[PDB]
Formats: sequence, C-alpha cells, structure tokens
Amino acid sequence: APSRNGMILKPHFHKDWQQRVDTWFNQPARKIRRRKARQAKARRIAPRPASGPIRPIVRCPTVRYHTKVRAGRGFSLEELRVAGIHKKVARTIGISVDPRRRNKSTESLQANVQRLKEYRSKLILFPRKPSAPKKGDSSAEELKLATQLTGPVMPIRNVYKKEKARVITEEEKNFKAFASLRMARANARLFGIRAKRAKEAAEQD
Amino acid sequence: SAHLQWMVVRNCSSFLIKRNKQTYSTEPNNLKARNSFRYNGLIHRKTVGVEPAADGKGVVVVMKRRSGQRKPATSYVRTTINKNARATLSSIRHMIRKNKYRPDLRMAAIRRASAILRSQKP
Amino acid sequence: PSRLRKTRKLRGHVSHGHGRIGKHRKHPGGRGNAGGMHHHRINFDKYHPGYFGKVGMRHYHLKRNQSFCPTVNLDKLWTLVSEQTRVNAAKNKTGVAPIIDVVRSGYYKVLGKGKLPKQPVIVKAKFFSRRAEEKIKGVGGACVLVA
Amino acid sequence: CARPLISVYSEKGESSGKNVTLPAVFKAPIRPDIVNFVHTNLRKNNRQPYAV
Amino acid sequence: MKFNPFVTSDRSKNRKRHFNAPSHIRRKIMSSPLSKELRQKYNVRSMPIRKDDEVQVVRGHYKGQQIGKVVQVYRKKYVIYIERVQREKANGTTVHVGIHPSKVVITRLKLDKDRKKILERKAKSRQ
Amino acid sequence: TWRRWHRRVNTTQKRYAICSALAASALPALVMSKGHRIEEVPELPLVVEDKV
Amino acid sequence: YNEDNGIIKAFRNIPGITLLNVSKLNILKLAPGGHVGRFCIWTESAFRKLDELYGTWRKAASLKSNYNLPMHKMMNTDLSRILKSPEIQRALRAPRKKIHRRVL
RNA sequence: CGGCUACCCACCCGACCCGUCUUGAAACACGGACCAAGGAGUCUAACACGUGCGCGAGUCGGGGGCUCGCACGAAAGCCGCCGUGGCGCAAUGAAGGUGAAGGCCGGCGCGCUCGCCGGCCGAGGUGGGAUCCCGAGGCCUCUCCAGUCCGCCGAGGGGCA
RNA sequence: ACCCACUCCCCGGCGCCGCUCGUGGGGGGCCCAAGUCCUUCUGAUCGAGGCCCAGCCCGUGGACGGUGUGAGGCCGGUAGCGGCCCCGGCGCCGGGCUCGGGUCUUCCCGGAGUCGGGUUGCUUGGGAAUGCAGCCCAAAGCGGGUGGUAAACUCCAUCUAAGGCUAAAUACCGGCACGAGACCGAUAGUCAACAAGUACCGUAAGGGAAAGUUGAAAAGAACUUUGAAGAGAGAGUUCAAGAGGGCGUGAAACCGUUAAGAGGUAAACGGGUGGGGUCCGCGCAGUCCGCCCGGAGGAUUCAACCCGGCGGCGGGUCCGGCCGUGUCGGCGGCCCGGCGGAUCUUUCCCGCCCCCGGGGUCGGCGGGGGACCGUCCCCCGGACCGGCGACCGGCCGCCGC
Ligand SMILES: [Mg+2]
Ligand SMILES: [Mg+2]
Ligand SMILES: [Mg+2]
Ligand SMILES: [Mg+2]
Ligand SMILES: [Mg+2]
Ligand SMILES: [Mg+2]
Ligand SMILES: [Mg+2]
Ligand SMILES: [Mg+2]
Ligand SMILES: [Mg+2]
Ligand SMILES: [Mg+2]
Ligand SMILES: [Mg+2]
Ligand SMILES: [Mg+2]
Ligand SMILES: [Mg+2]
Ligand SMILES: [Mg+2]
Ligand SMILES: [Mg+2]
Ligand SMILES: [Mg+2]
Ligand SMILES: [Mg+2]
Ligand SMILES: [Mg+2]
Ligand SMILES: [Mg+2]
Ligand SMILES: [Mg+2]
Ligand SMILES: [Mg+2]
Ligand SMILES: [Mg+2]
Ligand SMILES: [Mg+2]
Ligand SMILES: [Mg+2]
Ligand SMILES: [Mg+2]
Ligand SMILES: [Mg+2]
Ligand SMILES: [Mg+2]
Ligand SMILES: [Mg+2]
Ligand SMILES: [Mg+2]
Ligand SMILES: [Mg+2]
Ligand SMILES: [Mg+2]
Ligand SMILES: [Mg+2]
Repeated sequence: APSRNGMILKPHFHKDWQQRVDTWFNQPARKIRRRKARQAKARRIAPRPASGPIRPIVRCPTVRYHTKVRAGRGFSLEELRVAGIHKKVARTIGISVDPRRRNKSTESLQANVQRLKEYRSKLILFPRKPSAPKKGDSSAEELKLATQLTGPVMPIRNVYKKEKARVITEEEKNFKAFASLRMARANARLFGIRAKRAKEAAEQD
Repeated sequence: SAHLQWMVVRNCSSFLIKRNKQTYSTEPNNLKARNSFRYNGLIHRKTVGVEPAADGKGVVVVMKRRSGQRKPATSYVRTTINKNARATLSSIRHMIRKNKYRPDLRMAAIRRASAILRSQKP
Repeated sequence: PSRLRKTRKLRGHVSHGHGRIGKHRKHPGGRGNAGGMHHHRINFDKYHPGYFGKVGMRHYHLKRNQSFCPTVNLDKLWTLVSEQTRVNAAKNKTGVAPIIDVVRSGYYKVLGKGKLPKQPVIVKAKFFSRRAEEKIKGVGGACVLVA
Repeated sequence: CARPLISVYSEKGESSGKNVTLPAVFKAPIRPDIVNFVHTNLRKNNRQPYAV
Repeated sequence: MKFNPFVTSDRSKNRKRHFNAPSHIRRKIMSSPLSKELRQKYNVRSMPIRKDDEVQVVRGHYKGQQIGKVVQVYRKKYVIYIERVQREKANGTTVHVGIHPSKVVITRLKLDKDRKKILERKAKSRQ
Repeated sequence: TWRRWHRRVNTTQKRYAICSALAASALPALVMSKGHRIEEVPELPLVVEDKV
Repeated sequence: YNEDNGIIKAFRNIPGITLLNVSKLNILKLAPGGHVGRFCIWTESAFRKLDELYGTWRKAASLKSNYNLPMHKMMNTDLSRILKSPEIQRALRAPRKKIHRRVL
C-alpha cells in the first residue's frame, strides 16, 4: 500500500459517509432569506435600531484573548443599580440585562455604568400622548434617523493608552532582568516547601 | 505598441481562418492574405492598402493618417486612382518610395493593385 | 480536464498502463496502513522512524490557550512601531527613549537576535529571554515587565 | 508613460467643449492569459449541479 | 424579456399547457385579427372567433378576397371551418378543410350583448 | 451531486483581469480584431454626457 | 454607467447590448468568451470615477482600501525601436547572411 | 489518350487465426456463428513532487455582512477598527522550561588553557565557482600630435547560487 | 409595618374613512407595434429596400402555438398599468379588572430510595471507571455538586440539581404548487415519455416487462377489372404513396433477381505487373500563360512642363499653446483641500477624577479642535524627452481633382 516516500495518512472515511453529506447548494438562498428577514424586522421595528438591546463592555476570560475587549450579553444588576434605573424597565427601554454576570472589578463597573449613562443620555423615546414626562415637544424629526447599524449607540472598538515617550530613570538599567522572572518562578514553586521547613524547624526550636 | 498587440492578435482573434493547412488573416486593410506581423494592417502606426473601387473601375488606396491615433473615424485617408495600367502602377510605387511610409510591402501593394486591375479589365 | 488527463492517450492499450503480468488487483498489498510492523517494516522504519510506541506522559484536558505565548525577535522589534518613531529617536534631542509595547502587536515573549540600532528603547513584555535582556541593556535600553 | 486627453461627445454626436484626461487603468498591463484564466475559473460559479 | 419569477420560459411546459388547455382558455387562444376598416371602428386589435361571424382567409392555400363564413369552431383541434373552403373526397363528397384562426382575418362580428361588453372593455383598457 | 462545481479566484487576480480588459478595450486593434464595427466611431472610449 | 436614472429601461430591449456598472465590473461581461477588447461606451461620471476606483501608480485607490494598480513589466513594449536604436546596434556582430549549403 | 485507387480476374514470390496467462501459442490450451446499439481508470477528501499565475514576510474572505426587487444575478462588486482564524515567520525537551551575531584595533588586571573596557562596520574562513572589473601586448593610406575610429587577450581582483 | 417624594393607565367586540413597501394576500377577464409592394415554396415565419431622420412600437426583440427559420398574425411578456370580487391589521363612539420606586425596622427562604458509595453490564476520546441502567448500602444543612489522576489535612473559585413552559437562526429524498439547468434524448433518462407498478410469473412474502414518430391537412386510395377472399393490375389525393393504417429517415448481418468476371490444392491476405469494365478530364497529327522591343492599320484623353488646388508624409524654429519626468519657489487651495502616522501640543476646549459653590495641574481617563511629517491641487521662472499627445506659420519632396 505505501509508496517510496510520503506522509502517512489516516483518512476518516471508513464509515458510511456518502449517505450523510451536507452540500451548501442552498447557501445563496439562505443568505437571501436572512437578508429579507433582517429587512422585514427592521421595517417592522423602524423607530427602534437593529440589534436594539445595548450590550456592555466584556473582557475575554482566557489568557490568550484577555488583552482585547469585546461585546457581551447584558448589563449586570449591580451596574443597573449604580445607573439608578429599575431592573424590569430596562428591557422595554432597550437595555439587555444579564442577571447571571457578576462584578469583580470596579474598573469595569465604572466603564459599564458610564456606558449605561451615555446610552440613557442619547436615548429618546416616544410616548402615547404628550402627558408622559422625560421628553421634548418635537422628536427631532424622527430623531434625524430611524434605524442604526452594527451597534445601537457605539461599537466595542478598542482603545489603547498612549504612553508616548519618557526619560529613562537611573535604576532602570538594573531594575528588572531575566533573573527576576526566574526568582519569581522559583519562589512560586518552592513557597509551601519553605513554609513546611520553617514549621518543622520551629517544632524542634 | 505593435508587438504587444500582435502577441494578442496572432491567435484568439477574429478574421482568422485556418481550416486547411494554410492560415489567412483577412483584414479590411491588408495587402496579402498571410497572418503575419509584417503584413497586419490593424496594429501598426503606418499602413497601406489597396482595394477595388465601388463604382466599377479604378483602385482606391487607404493610408493610415497617423496624425490622430485612436480615432478610427479619420484614421484612414482614402484616395481614388483611375488611370491606365501603368500610370496607377507608377503612382502607387511613388506613394511608397518618395515618402518613407513603411517602405516594405511596396511589392505586395503593387502586386495586389495589378491583380485587381486584371479583374477590373473585363 | 478529461481531455488533458492520461486516460485518453491510454485507449487501445489492453493493460491500461498497468502491465500484463501483474494486473491491477483491488488492494493487493493491504488496505490502508496494513502490516506496519511486518511485510512493511522496511518502509515504515526507513521513512517513518519513531512511529510505533509511546514516548511522553499524558496530559488530560489540554487547552491550547494556556501555552499561548508568541515570540518576537529584536530585528522585528522595530517593525511593530511606525517608521517616524525610529527617526525621531535617532534625532536625539535629549535622553528620551521611545516605548515599544509588544502586547499591542500580540507578542508576549521577546527573543534575542543581534544587530540592534544604537537608540535606547523601553520595552514592555510579559517574558524576556536572557540574551535579549543583555543585548537591549548593552545598548542603553530598558525592560519593563507587565502582566 | 503618457496619458492624453479624451474629449466628451454630446447626445447629438458632435464633440463637446469639455475634455477629460485618460485614467491610469487604461495603461494597465494587457494580460490575455490572466484574463482567460480568470474567465475560465469564474464562469464555473453560476452553473447548477446535475446528477443521476 | 421575461421578468416575473412565476411565469416559465420552458418550451416543454409551454407546449404542455397549450396542448392541455381547458375549453375556456382555448377560446382565448383561438383569436383572429380584425380588418383594417373595422379595427379603427372598434378600437380593438383582435377578437375570439364564434360560430356566426363572417371571416376572410388571408394566408394558406384557400386564400383570396372571397368573403366567407364560419360553420364550426373545433376547439379540440384549434381550428375553424368555412362553408365555401371545402374539398372533394375520393367518392366526390364535399368536406370542410381546416384552417387555423390565427391565419384568418375577421370582417364581420355578431353584435351580441356579451360581444359588445367585451369590445367596450377592450377599448377602455386600450384607452 | 457533491462534485466540485465552483472555483474561487484571488481578488487581486480578479482586479488584475478587470484592469487588463479595461486597458485592452482602449486599443483600436484589439477591439477591431474581435468583430465590432468601429470603422465610423469618432473616439474609441465613447464618453458621453450625463444626460443619457 | 453610474447613478442610474432609468437607463436600464432604455437599454434593456436592444439585442446584443450589455448593461454594466462602474462599482460592479464583471469579467464575464467585459471579456466575453475569454477574449479581450470589447467595444465600450462610457459616461462622463463613469469615466471620471475610474481614477478614484482603481487609482494610479502614484496614489492608491480611494474606494478600494488596500488595492494598487498592477505593476508594469516592460516599460517599452515596442521591439522594433529597441532593436533599431543606435545604442543596441553600436556593439552588434556582422550579419553574415551567407548560406553555406552542402557541397558535393 | 491518361488515370492511383475501396470493381473483377491471372500469373510469380511470400504467406498457419485473432485476444491474453506463459520461458514457450497457429496449436490436440482457453473465448469468438454473424451483424447493429451499450460497455470499463470516474468523482470527493488528504498527502508528495513539478509547472502557470497574483501578492510577498506576509498570504488567503472559502464564514458572515453591505448596495436596489430583478431574465442573464445560486453571478459579479465591496468590507478595512470583520484577519476571528488557517499556513509560514523558532526550534528543542517527557515535562516543569529554555530559546540562536559574528569580525577588526588598543589598553589593563600574572593580554594568564585570562575577563572587562572604548571605536567601527556588522552573519566568519578555506578550496572550487557562471558573471563582472582592472589589465602588460600587439591589430586601421605617405608622418611626431590626439580624442571615437580596428579590436581580441597573458596575468591579477571582488566573487551569485 | 412606618417615612419620603409620585403615577391615572392597560388589557377583550362592535361601524367607518386612508393605508401595509415592491408600492398586504387570493381569484377571473383586458391593455403597443406590417400581415403592404416583388420574387422562391404544397404551404410561409425565406430572400434586398421602404425619402434626408432612417417604413412602426419597444419599460413589451423570452417562450409557445400557427403548412419552416416571427418583435410586430394569436394567448402571452414590460409597466409603483387601469377597473371588478373575497380575506387579514394600523385611529377612532358602549361594556369588566386596576398602587409603583428608595432607605430604615421585623420575619421567611426550598424539590429524597434522591445525591453519593460498592458492585455488574452497555456506551464514551474521557483516562483509579464521561453518561445510563440492574442490585445492595443509603444521608446533610457553615450543607451538596464541580474544579479532567485515586486517598487524607487546609484554603479558594462557581452553581443551587432529584419540578415545569417558551418563537428565533437549524433539517427536510414524503406531501401540495412554482422556477431553473454547461444533465439524459427512447438499449439513455425514474422500472414506467405510450391503457406502468399495467400485462405476466409464483400459493404467498415477492418479482416485473417490451412498446413514441403517416400526412401541413385523412385529403386513409372513388371507380373498372382478376381472384371466393387474402392480394394485385389501372385509376385517384398529396410536392412526394420512393409516406398506404407500429406508415419520418431506412445501415449491417441474411436473402432474391439483373449485369460483369472467375472456378481441381477451402476461402481470404501482402509485394509487382497485365487484361476487362464503370467513371473521370481532355478532343485528341489542332491547342500554354504573362512582360519588353522592333513592324503592320484606326480611335481617345492623359502623362513631359506649368498653373489653380486639396489630402497625407518629413524634419528645421518647438515658433502662439498642450502635457510627461525632477528641484525649489507663491507657506499659497490648511479656516471658502484630502488620507495616514504607538510624531506632538496636560500653559486648548468639553464630560469625569484627587486635595483644600469656588480654588490648586497636584496627576490620570474618553471625545473634539491645531503644529510638524510621506503621499495629492493652480500660475510664474528654468533642468530632459518632445518620445505611440497634438495645432499653426514657412520649406523640399508625393497623390488625386
Ligand atoms: Mg506500485
Ligand atoms: Mg464499510
Ligand atoms: Mg505499450
Ligand atoms: Mg502506470
Ligand atoms: Mg505491483
Ligand atoms: Mg508474479
Ligand atoms: Mg424541463
Ligand atoms: Mg482487445
Ligand atoms: Mg496466473
Ligand atoms: Mg507451463
Ligand atoms: Mg496466441
Ligand atoms: Mg485455441
Ligand atoms: Mg480442453
Ligand atoms: Mg467455442
Ligand atoms: Mg459503440
Ligand atoms: Mg490572529
Ligand atoms: Mg415557430
Ligand atoms: Mg415567435
Ligand atoms: Mg399581440
Ligand atoms: Mg459535601
Ligand atoms: Mg462548597
Ligand atoms: Mg481540589
Ligand atoms: Mg486532582
Ligand atoms: Mg430545572
Ligand atoms: Mg427542566
Ligand atoms: Mg426554529
Ligand atoms: Mg452530458
Ligand atoms: Mg424498455
Ligand atoms: Mg371484387
Ligand atoms: Mg416518405
Ligand atoms: Mg417509414
Ligand atoms: Mg453469370
């Protein structure tokens, strides 16, 4: 079976595969159906923007992607409470709420409540009769626009601190080194052993 | 850009008929029938051609003006010569010898003019 | 292109390019990698050494995200920032050094390669190699650890 | 290279007074082989499958 | 050019729907043009054929200026019969010859209560 | 039915072919040798006004 | 064309015609059958938009982000002038147009 | 009158019935009574090499989205803060992990089987190596004078892959 | 349960006007433009044209049917085309329910033969056993599950299982309709293009075919004669019966007849001739063409040369102007010009933030404004090519009139 020289192959075609083969011959039709559905939904909900519910600022969990930031599902109950709006009214306002998410960092809490405040300040809703408060006499001629695309108020485009340039300090030549990381790893590896040794030494005293 | 156009026209082009072992280029402005670079009349900046007159006597000579290129409306000047068998033969020869104007294919133009005059004689 | 394949020029030849003595039988030697240890051992040991057996310890539920650590070299350390930064540092108006953060570009560890320019730099990375750390300090640069 | 001017023609057939310059796309390398390759490989996209 | 995605250009489908058309569609298919002096009078181009109207052959073998009258409209065969357009058999008996209604031009129509309505509807639609 | 019907082409090669065709459409020889009747045409790139 | 105002209606019934847009240029319509050199009729705006859609060798295209005009291989594609130039024929060899056929 | 041939006939010579298994086939080895139609190396996934094309330490929108409803449009055009991602740009260990710049000059400490310092270009050296450069020497109407004019080369140098 | 400052609304029928994005859904009928001249043909849709506004329409030149090959002769097609009938929602006139938000004080807060363990099977990539199941053992409330290697000690992170409902993107070789095809073209394509799951076969489960083409129109052969009839000889229709009721076209194997040739080593076959025959080209003692010159007779305008004159070629002055390739320059189009840049300007602004409404840059965050950088827009001044970018003035030398 093998030849002179070649990469050994293990094709996973030993099963009866020809009776289950998904050909994507309906891909243009599926894309057309999805586009027509999007257009119909946007036309039915015209005063509200596409992908209406605002989504919070979400950091990636894993260490591979924790350097960038992305969108999420909904704002936390703590963020809603700091914003000052009720939990159940945010859904009809247009704010997606995620009750399962917790808040561990005030650095993200302040960013989320600031995003919520910006959304609330930019938001303009329509009443049934002018007897409802928190509105104006004229609704900016359909708010200058009916529907928004790719994010209700703002995407999650990444920003970065500048830290343009600075003068090197005196001890920076001997501040850090590879030996520093090596010592850190050695201490993290031998932390508990040293504690047990100190314990058994104090036991003898 | 004569060779650049010839590298495209030498094949995959219209007017070309090679049903038998010989090939023919058959352009509206061409002296011989060979599909060659030295006889093609559509790619050069200077081209001479002869044709039987539409009235029924005489020979029309088409010359590439070269004054305005890429303007096929006035890119060709057409003259009519209706003389005896020798006066036209000498005028066509002078038209290529006095001016530089593509000194080759002079014999080709002369042979085609004589051959069409032979058919116009009856 | 069937008109360009070989089967067209094989019409009229009874064996169809497979010989009269040994015909084209359906899997005459075996199906797949059959007999990797016998009657194919010569090929399997000449062209695929180390194929049979186990070597290392097993790691259940391995995640490729933990071992994610791209490396950047010193010759590429200047391709991350723009070109005007290098000329502004070479102008040398004072003892100020540009800061080149590799975390933005996507590298976590900096590895050592030679031929560095004589301009001081401030590098911020999670990991540094010994050779790179000595070579950046031999020019007057600084290394900053991040997390 | 040289990019001359091309006059505009009116709806009656004569040349208008305005004039526009020749774009740089018309001086691109003429590649019949590349054109034929692209045409051959792109014409196979609109065909429908057939089977027994 | 065709643009409605609900009408077909298939030759086989068109032939099938034409050969198996119901009787109320065969009467619309079997339509004949009107004469020039009558077209300007009625402001209509064509009109279906009935049993009482007169007609004049314009093309075929039995063509000419002799005015004729229809006697049978054979919807099944998409044909009409004329009393004077006939032929002799082997034994000498007469039999009508079939000519398609598209190859014949009408000169006279039976003024019926429904025919006038169809005429005025076509005229108002042509406007 | 799962035969490889469609073939994908690089966008750069697609644009290369388009520019090649546009540059070839501006030469009178290449368009005359295709079969078009351009003997009476004043200018080969026919640029008309916006009224059309 | 560009910025349709009803030209498709006026050009949709002429046989052999083809309707094409500047923003959507199709090779199947520009070079039918695999042969280049199809006769084209442009508009003023359609002709002015080409410099911004494809760009020149100096500046890149504005509509397309990372696209530039293809590079040009032979700067002078005329072999006749190059072979007949004095610089080439200055250091050439003798023609030597003798046949030297077979001698009996 | 001239005419090869897909017409027929005769003589002279040579001439065993085709296909494949076999060292050996015309065989007393197998299949074929004859004729017409159909009939057998295809397609998918993966791998290796070679070739053509485009870009180039980058490359690829095949997955989705956008423009206008479209016969040709199940096409084509675009995304640019959609490059997430695949391949390559870094390898070596079972793993914890580590992870690629040489050469010249001068000085000091015992220039010590000896480290450091300062300046420079910056991927070492040897033997081959297409090509290129320099080049003694001689090659063009009577003469000392010349830049083109006729026009190759001994030897030597930096040396692609 | 107090305190505080607030909210008058929502949900189910009934009559109507105007719309809903392709301009909501379903159904019937209608809507542009030659059949005009001439000539082929059995038959026309074939064949050139319809005055200088290109014979007419075109948002309708797809397709079908019609004696063949139609944009205009006929349903049909384009058209936010019209008129008619039926169904569903958006706004408005009776009827029944009807206290939300925050702080503080007090109380309440949970699913059991189930988790888990032992054991035995099936399964999983899941390995000291991922999941399921059978038997046995079978609990707790600072508890229990999980944290990918079994076990003990300690800490940490996450969730609240043994109760339930829910459209979305997803799949569809059956069903009801539709559209399309680089597929098949009657031994192919579904077994089945046709009275096909039919004829037929086996007791039954079940197996399962073959089979399209007259003619434009039957106009399917009247009538006379032979034969009892099958059939045939005349005649008749059709352009055609050489299309006569499984009848378009009509090959090979095979067979009959006619003509030619040949015949004891079966026939056949390759090399080279001869004889006969069909047929082909020529008209066979009589057939080669074109150029120049010297002679023999006639008729014509031009050519030599000059003049009028247009059209093209060539370079000199690059002349009055055109643009390409580079360097400055008006710092001018930066506000009545564009992009990018981890290059800047915290003595610029706006919204936050630290310290003592206000003050302090003491520092930081997001957005906007503007300064320098590399690519682009106009005139002047010049550097090179005047080249496939081109005009006039003047000249030599051509062509036709
Ligand atoms: Mg092998
Ligand atoms: Mg199997
Ligand atoms: Mg062989
Ligand atoms: Mg082989
Ligand atoms: Mg073998
Ligand atoms: Mg063997
Ligand atoms: Mg079909
Ligand atoms: Mg064989
Ligand atoms: Mg054997
Ligand atoms: Mg044997
Ligand atoms: Mg044999
Ligand atoms: Mg045998
Ligand atoms: Mg035997
Ligand atoms: Mg036998
Ligand atoms: Mg066959
Ligand atoms: Mg990536
Ligand atoms: Mg027809
Ligand atoms: Mg038609
Ligand atoms: Mg009509
Ligand atoms: Mg527990
Ligand atoms: Mg716990
Ligand atoms: Mg643990
Ligand atoms: Mg563990
Ligand atoms: Mg539950
Ligand atoms: Mg549940
Ligand atoms: Mg669903
Ligand atoms: Mg096929
Ligand atoms: Mg059958
Ligand atoms: Mg009888
Ligand atoms: Mg027949
Ligand atoms: Mg028959
Ligand atoms: Mg005989």
